[PDB]
Amino acid sequence: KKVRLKELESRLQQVDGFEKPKLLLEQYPTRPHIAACMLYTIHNTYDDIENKVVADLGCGCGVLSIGTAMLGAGLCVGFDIDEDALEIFNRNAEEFELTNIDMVQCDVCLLSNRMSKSFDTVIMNPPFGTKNNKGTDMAFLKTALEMARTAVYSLHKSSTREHVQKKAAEWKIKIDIIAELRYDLPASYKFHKKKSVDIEVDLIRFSFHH
Amino acid sequence: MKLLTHNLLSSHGFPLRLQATEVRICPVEFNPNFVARMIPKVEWSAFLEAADNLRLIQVPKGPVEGYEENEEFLRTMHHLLLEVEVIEGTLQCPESGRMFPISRGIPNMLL
Ligand SMILES: C[S@@+](CC[C@H](N)C(=O)[O-])C[C@H]1O[C@@H](n2cnc3c(N)ncnc32)[C@H](O)[C@@H]1O
Repeated sequence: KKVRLKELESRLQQVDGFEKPKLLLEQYPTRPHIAACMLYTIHNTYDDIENKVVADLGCGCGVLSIGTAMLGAGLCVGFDIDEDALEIFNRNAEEFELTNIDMVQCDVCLLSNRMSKSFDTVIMNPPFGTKNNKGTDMAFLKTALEMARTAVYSLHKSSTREHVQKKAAEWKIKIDIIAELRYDLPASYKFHKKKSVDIEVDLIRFSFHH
Repeated sequence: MKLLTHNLLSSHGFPLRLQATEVRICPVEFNPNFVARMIPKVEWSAFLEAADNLRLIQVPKGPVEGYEENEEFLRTMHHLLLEVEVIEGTLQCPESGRMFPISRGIPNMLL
């Protein structure tokens, strides 16, 4: 009953994206090749999806949540600030016929300690935007670590790897660079890089001390 | 919104008060291994009051002795925690009294 990388990637290509994306919210979806590789690794290498309660922070239209549910999560909960994004996700959840999914509209930066150590795994492709000197991906990362009991899987810029590792030592949590991914933003996007790929991201696995 | 989700949202003390105008039954494949590992994690007061408000009957008062081996308890808990979805309703913050709408199964916690 197991799913190979190519099969999962082909199924994630059926996930409908942002209809009218919001530029200030960084509404770009995780590409099926990026998402499949990421999820396949979480389940096959670390076994952090099957019979787990997973949280998807900034779930958008659901790419990472739909794949997590398909890999055997007991429950996958997606969190997003935008209603329009969750309506597409809710539609994808109905169409894929996935019954192990839930959704919450909220600000991940303004989350309550009501969900402290309430999830087994937290997965995310967070926004990178600067919000009062702090990058959103790091504000999402501190929330994720407070919520996850076992692991956090996140995408952070490779250029800023030094700051992520420095914060892991400060937070006294384990860190592991799983992969170095290189994807471009949707071709629809107006301001692409001309000397390189748009996003040079690191797939990172954060874990806790025993 | 499932009752397991309500429980995660309320966890830590007063839980979010659930009220519903539309509740539906959604079959989820029975996974006994997942349900049994959720039982020690359930905040039972939050769960009992939420299930009571949704007008659900024969709700277990807490874990049974040797629940890991009791399929009927695990099927009951599977049903109550995963298959009873509030479609339209509210989540109320106990301390402020503020209402958060649940529409199309999605709670809006955003102020
Ligand atoms: C990079 S996209 C993630 C796309 C999603 N993982 C997918 O594959 O479709 C970032 C997402 O974070 C959401 N977002 C932005 N700021 C947020 C915040 N303060 N709290 C929660 N979600 C937020 C955006 O609405 C967007 O859906």
